[PDB]
Amino acid sequence: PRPLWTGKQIFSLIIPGHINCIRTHSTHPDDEDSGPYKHISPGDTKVVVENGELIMGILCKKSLGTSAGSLVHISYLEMGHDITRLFYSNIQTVINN
Amino acid sequence: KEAIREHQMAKTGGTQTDLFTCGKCKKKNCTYTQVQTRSADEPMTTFVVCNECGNRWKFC
Amino acid sequence: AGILFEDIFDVKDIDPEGKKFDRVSRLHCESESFKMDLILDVNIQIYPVDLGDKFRLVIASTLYEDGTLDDGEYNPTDDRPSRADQFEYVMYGKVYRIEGDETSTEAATRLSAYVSYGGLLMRLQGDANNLHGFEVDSRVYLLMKKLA
Ligand SMILES: [Zn+2]
Repeated sequence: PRPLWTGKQIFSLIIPGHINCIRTHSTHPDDEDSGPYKHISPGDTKVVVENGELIMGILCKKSLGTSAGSLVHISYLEMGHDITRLFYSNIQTVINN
Repeated sequence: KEAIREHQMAKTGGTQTDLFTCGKCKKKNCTYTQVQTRSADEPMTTFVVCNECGNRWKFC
Repeated sequence: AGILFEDIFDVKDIDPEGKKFDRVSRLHCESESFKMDLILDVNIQIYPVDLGDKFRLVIASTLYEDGTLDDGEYNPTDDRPSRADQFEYVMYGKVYRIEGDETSTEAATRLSAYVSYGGLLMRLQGDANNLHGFEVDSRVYLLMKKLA
């Protein structure tokens, strides 16, 4: 009925280039991957970034923190320091506003 | 001779949790780890290991 | 045309595991005349849905349905060229996963299509004959209208 956007769309606009990354949220159940609903997540606790867009998942420490394999780490290693600096500034400004 | 079994094992090795059931071999004989105190991002999360099948699953 | 899929579904369960989000409820549906399983996430605040509700589901590649390709950009002022506005709930999303029950030894008999509507996820299972039109990383419009 009315045009509504989602926060994942805006953060996908924030994500630079064509970064591909898979992380998990901190509240991810250990039995979701073994059983059904592996790729159709009930709690949205599996972060999947495909072609620079945030398909699904809830971001947290484990994807945007200072840990190996994070979204920031992959962004650095795939795009460079200039684009990662712009990524940092855009995240902070948009989310703080 | 059976009593000197209990006399000289010692080493205080296992903490004897026996609480978390495994997700791979379904065995509760497990031990937990408490590391990465305070700091900027990482909070204390208990890492539990099952010894028989080697499976590790986060407390979450 | 561009209509990849078209059927009428019946709501069977709403949040069977429990409510995980306030404005979004996950509903499971079984179709008729095709026997299609379906899992869909909808904005329950804007569009209320009850148990036993019947709706017509249309999966379309474009809203114009005249063969005109969409640019994927929000152009609200060009509502002129006769878009499909016969449906109450319209969503936009990208299909990201296609699953097959087969082992890729002889052929494929059933397909699962996973579409993400900006984080609102949807899985549609069934036979490959009605799921042939889905191609990974394509952009897909979802249209529903509740039936009385
Ligand atoms: Zn280990």
